[PDB]
Amino acid sequence: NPEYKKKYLQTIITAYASQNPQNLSAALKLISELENSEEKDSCVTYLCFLQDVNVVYKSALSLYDVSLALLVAQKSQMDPREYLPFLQELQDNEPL
Amino acid sequence: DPTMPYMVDTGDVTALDSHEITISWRGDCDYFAVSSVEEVPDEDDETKSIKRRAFRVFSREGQLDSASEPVTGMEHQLSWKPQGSLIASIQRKTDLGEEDSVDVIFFERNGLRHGEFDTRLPLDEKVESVCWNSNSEALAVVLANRIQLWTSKNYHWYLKQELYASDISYVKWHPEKDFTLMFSDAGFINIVDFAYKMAQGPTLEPFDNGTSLVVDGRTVNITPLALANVPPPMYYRDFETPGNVLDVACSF
Amino acid sequence: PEKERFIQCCADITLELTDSLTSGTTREINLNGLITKYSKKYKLKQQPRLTDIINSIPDQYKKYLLPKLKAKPVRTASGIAVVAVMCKPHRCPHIAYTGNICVYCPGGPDSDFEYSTQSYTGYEPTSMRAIRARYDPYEQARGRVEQLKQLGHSIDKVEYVLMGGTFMSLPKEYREDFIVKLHNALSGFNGNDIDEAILYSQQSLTKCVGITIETRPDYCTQTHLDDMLKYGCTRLEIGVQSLYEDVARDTNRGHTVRSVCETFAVSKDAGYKVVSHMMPDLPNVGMERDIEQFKEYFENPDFRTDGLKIYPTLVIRGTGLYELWKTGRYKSYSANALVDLVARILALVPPWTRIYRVQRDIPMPLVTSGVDNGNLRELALARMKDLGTTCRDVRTREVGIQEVHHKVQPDQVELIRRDYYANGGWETFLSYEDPKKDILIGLLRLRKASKKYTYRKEFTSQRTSIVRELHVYGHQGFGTLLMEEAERIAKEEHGSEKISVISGVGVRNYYGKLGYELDGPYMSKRI
Amino acid sequence: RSDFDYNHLVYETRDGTVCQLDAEGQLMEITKFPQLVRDFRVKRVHNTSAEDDDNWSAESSELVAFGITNNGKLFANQVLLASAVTSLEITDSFLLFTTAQHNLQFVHLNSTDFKPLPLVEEGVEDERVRAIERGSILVSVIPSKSSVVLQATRGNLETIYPRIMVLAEVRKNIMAKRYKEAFIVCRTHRIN
Amino acid sequence: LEGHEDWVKSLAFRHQETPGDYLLCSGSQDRYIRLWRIRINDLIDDSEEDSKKLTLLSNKQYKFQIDDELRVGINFEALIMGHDDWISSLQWHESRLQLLAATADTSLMVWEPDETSGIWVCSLRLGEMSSKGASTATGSSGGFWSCLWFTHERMDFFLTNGKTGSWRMWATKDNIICDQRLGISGATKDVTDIAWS
Ligand SMILES: C[C@H]1O[C@@H](n2cnc3c(N)ncnc32)[C@H](O)[C@@H]1O
Ligand code: SF4
Repeated sequence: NPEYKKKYLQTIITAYASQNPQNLSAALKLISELENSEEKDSCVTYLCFLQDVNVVYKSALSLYDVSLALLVAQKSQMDPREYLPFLQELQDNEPL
Repeated sequence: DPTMPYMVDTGDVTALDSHEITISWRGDCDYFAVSSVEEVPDEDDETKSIKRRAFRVFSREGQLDSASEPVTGMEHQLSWKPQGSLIASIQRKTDLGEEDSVDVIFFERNGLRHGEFDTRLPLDEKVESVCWNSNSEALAVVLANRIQLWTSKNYHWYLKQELYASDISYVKWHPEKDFTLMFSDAGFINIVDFAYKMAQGPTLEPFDNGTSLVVDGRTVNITPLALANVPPPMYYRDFETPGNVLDVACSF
Repeated sequence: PEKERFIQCCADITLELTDSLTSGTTREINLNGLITKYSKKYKLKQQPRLTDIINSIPDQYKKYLLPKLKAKPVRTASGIAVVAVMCKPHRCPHIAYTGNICVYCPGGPDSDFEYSTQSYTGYEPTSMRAIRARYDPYEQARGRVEQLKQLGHSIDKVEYVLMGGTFMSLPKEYREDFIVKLHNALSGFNGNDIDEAILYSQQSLTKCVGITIETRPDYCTQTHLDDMLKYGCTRLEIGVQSLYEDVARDTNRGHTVRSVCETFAVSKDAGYKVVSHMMPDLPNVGMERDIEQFKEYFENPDFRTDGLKIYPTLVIRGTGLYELWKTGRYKSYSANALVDLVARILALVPPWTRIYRVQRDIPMPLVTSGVDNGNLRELALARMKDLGTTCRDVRTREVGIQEVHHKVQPDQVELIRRDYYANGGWETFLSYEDPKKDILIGLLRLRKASKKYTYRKEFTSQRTSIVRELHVYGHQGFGTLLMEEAERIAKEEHGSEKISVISGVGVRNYYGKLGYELDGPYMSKRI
Repeated sequence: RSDFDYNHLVYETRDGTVCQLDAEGQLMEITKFPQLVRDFRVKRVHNTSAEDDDNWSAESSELVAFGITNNGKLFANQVLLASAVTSLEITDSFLLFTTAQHNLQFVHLNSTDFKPLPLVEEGVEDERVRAIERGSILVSVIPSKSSVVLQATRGNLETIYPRIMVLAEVRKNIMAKRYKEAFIVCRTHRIN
Repeated sequence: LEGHEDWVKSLAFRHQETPGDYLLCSGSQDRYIRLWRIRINDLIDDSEEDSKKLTLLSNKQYKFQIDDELRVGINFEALIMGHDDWISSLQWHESRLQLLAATADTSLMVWEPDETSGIWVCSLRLGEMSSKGASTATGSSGGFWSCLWFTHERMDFFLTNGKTGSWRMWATKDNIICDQRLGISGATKDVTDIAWS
């Protein structure tokens, strides 16, 4: 149902993070798929509160996105000197 | 000038006093109380001595241990609660108007007054003695032609029962088993036995509310716990009676 | 050198631990061993501590790595850091209108001690902190909170205690100054006006979750209660020491028990929570009457206070009891006898009453005669186990001590509700508890404002139920559950149109998200 | 005392025999007891099982009287289910008694035949028993609120919501398919 | 502006010695100081966004219109660390880019930009002489109130409340050699008796 996806997104995120195989790929994919900058950040914060920030940031990398990765890396407590150059270098290169 | 100490207020004796000494054993039978009528040449107006009712507490070896507080209007009644505390007596309290009501009073082994409850008895009523249950849970007050049963869950002494007789001589409690009173009504040996009962309303699931009714002699208190879980020393919308209630029940 | 290698050892330990913990990895050998392998190259007495290494972490890393060493709820999670302060030494009020001071209070202004406040001996840690601060509230509060910060706690809810004599017997300007100073040392605001200080402390970080003011029954009239509610007081501590009027009379106590009971009623109807002091081994009492009064205390529906403090009578030099113990007129109990007495008393404590403390912590080398050891409750609980019965005290059933002492975890939480009658009012006591293991997870008292004794202009206007106390120790949506059930009770069970919670000024914002609006000194809500 | 459903009336004689009475005035000897009981209750209990017989019906009725005497022993038509009990209260589909071992004990009222119940050993941790403060006497039960109201010895009332009653409410609401009132009621009594 | 975690005790703008840009400092109760760069129009110096530069959220730039046209692009500039207690009073210098921070830990110090990495370090620190404001047995949280910082010919005078009603002076020549000059005193409460020798 489109309406359930519109509203009950956090339920789907909880479901994806709760199943033991930990389908975080689909969760982050749908989170980024949202066309917003307000709710998407809220859901990222919710996920980092729920699931460990380091694993979710690694999954964000594995999702092939840097903007989402940079958004998450602001919740990981790592020194920004230790990831900002990395994310910049990832950003200014070819897809492959 | 504000002060800590309390005024003296020497005691005295009543009119319907019985001038016989009385003796009570405490449950552990290590001290006993002896009550008498005595006159003292008190420092307060020593020209004429004052006659009153007093008592003393002695050990099992006959050794005198403690005196009693001088209370204005004690009577010949005296009984020791078998728990070992709160020697129970009765008092007229007949000095000032609207303060006149015969009340059962309590004492400690020191003979220092500690707590009481106002029997709802008429002022002029004659009270023969008082008694305590075997387990100290119920207190029986004996009069000319009626006996009263009292209990206490939260220091609010209820008047649970009133047995009506013709001519009462003496009243005793069964020692090994409580709630078994015996007495001599006009030359007849009468035995009565009691048992706690919850005056419950219907518990049938359709329209039930645990409408527990508690008797307080002239009062019948209600408590529909499903509506307002009022703790026992208060109650929810009690109702009254002309006399002394024996037992109550609730309609479906 | 001697100590420089210690500083640089702590430094490398901090940097390495931060580097390891950034990606989520623990240590291996409890760093002190690794500390020594480098710093004790010559073994020059360099002994670090956990506090020592904690005071080395950089701020950005400290505030985020510190709580990852402590997990007891009331310690660092609930974070009600009991921060006790003291007022200037002064003579307790009754001495003037009786002739002499209480016959058992050690120390004071005119005892062998020239420095300790009344009922204190100038040797408890609080006394040395007060003197090293010269009894100034600002230094007291700042130093205590800073010592707590240094020791690695992540304190966020400071709860103040104002110990020492009767604080309520001081000139009003002095008390206003004291309270404003406390709130200012907490929040950081540097004002002088009580209204502004409260308004600032309400938004403050490191919330002032309450404040306790031990006092006397006579000095708790309507006006005094209004004063203390202006200050922000949330729990009262009242001296009783005896239900027998003769003992109070012979101890130069100066207040009748009836006065104590009336004060209890009016204060509990003012929304406060009262904790009473109950002295055993008072003169002319004996074990029989000791047990009698402690058994009546919870049986008379007039006292039945929510807290308690059992303080066995200790005789100390210089008091009014030394000139009576030396003559042999009064002899103390026996060690085994008193342990047994405490066991039997604790056996009767109802589930709602919390035993805040046992025998005073006045040092052994100073007490002439009384309690021998300093671990009375330990032996009391051992003797309780020996007798078979067990304790129902809140503090002996709350989660926090169990997780570190009993090492037992809760898994059968259930809703329990007591409903008793105390001080002329109907008091409900909600809790989420563990029936099988008798572990209390959350609690909330509640009272129906009695018509006879209530006086606040907020309460007499319309029927009101007061949420006198809400406490959650060990998902975790309990305060919400308790508050909702209390709302339901006050709407149906009580028939009260407006339910208001008394709250420490620090926590007034928490009830904001619950829909409460600030009325006077209470957080109220109509229904 | 009156019947459980109040449509009848019951009484007990000094012999120990419990008999009935109706509005018309017709009696019938309900039962007899090993000794006269100082308190009692009456119920025409029915029976049910997983797959009910007689085309899914619970009309297998039997009149029973649960009694208690001074010694402390509960009798369900001359059998001893438990000893030293303090107080009891029956209700629709339940019998409650306080075993003086500091525990409240449930007996479902869906068995015409009564047989002695197992002893409650230490740490049973079952939906039948429920731990209770020492000296507590049961006072009332409100199934419409699923609340058992006891009164401890010192005299302070105490409402508990024992596991089995709220659980039965939860089940009967799950069949009723609300999923919200059941969920609300259960989450209030923090369930699993 | 966001980036603080606690109350903001004091703040102070700096002199616009370069038109179009200057510095604003805000010191909190959390022992942090934050420097914000105010840039007026034509000097705002945004980041070219069509090519992704990957800016952090804490480096968010607040742009606003005063009337409709003075676009101000206030951006965070620096994080000053380690004051050990609150920042009771902070104040710039007349000319030099030095920031004076007076803290409540009986200490007062002076930061300046690093000539090497473009960050800020402790240029100077005073108040290490054992004292605690209204007490003196142990220091640590309970010293210095408001501070004044003014230069005579070659003398950077620091003036500070001593939590005891007495002022404290420190005169230093260039940046290092600092010595105490005479201050004043006086009671903070009422004065009762005046006994002549
Ligand atoms: C602070 C609490 O301790 C009581 N108190 C007074 N004197 C003593 C003593 N010597 N030992 C213990 N408690 C005491 C006070 O009366 C108050 O109840
Ligand atoms: S008994 Fe009370 S009033 Fe007297 S000194 Fe002790 S605390 Fe003060």
